[PDB]
Amino acid sequence: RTYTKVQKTGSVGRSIDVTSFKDYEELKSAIECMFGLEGLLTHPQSSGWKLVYVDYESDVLLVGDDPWEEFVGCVRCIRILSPTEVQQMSEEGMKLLN
Amino acid sequence: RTYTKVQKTGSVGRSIDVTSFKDYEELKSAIECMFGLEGLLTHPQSSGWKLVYVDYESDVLLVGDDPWEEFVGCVRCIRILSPTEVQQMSEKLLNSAGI
Repeated sequence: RTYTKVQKTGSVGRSIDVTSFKDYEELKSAIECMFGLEGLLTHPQSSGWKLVYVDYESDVLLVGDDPWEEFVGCVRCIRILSPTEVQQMSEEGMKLLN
Repeated sequence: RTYTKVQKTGSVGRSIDVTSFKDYEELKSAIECMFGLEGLLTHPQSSGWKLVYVDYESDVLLVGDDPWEEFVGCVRCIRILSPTEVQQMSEKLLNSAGI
C-alpha cells in the first residue's frame, strides 16, 4: 500500500498519494473539496474541525505541525474530525481513565 | 524525526520544535496554549498536573529538573499528565513479575 487513506465518519473514504501534493495548503484544500468541507480544515481560529493523522507509532497527531518531508514519511492514514468527534475523543479518554 | 510530540490522553497530539524555545517557562506556556491548560503546568503545586517527558534512554522524567541545554538534546517526547493519570501510574506489574 503506497496510498494513504482519508476518512470522515458517515462518508465513503478515499486514498491519496500524499507526496503528490507538495505542501499542507494543497493537501488540506484537496481534502476539503473531496468531502465538501470548504474552509473548515483551513481556518483554526473559526472552525472546530480537525484534520488529523495516525503515524508509524500509532499516534493521532494534527496535520500541519511537522516539516512536510518528515510528515510524508510518518503518515499512515488521515482522518477528518468534526467538533462533535473531538469531544467524543475527550470523553473516551475519560472512559479509559475510569 | 526533528520535532518533539506533545501528548494528552483524549486529545489530538502535537509536534513542537523544542529548540525554538529559550527556556522551560516558554516551553510550558506554548504547551498550555496548544491544549488549553493556561496556568496548569506553570504553577503545579495548586494544579497536580505534571508535564513529563521520555528521554533517549526510554526513561519517564519530570520536565524542568535538568539544565535546558541538556534537556533539549535528551527529550524524545513530552506528555501532559492529568491528576487522575498520575494516581493510575502506581497501579500491579511488580506483583505479576513477583508471582
